[PDB]
Amino acid sequence: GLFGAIAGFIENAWEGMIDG
Repeated sequence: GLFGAIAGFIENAWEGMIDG
């Protein structure tokens, strides 16, 4: 269930690493 929630974290783990 966590590994599936990561996707939700990508919104921060991504957008963050994207800085934009």
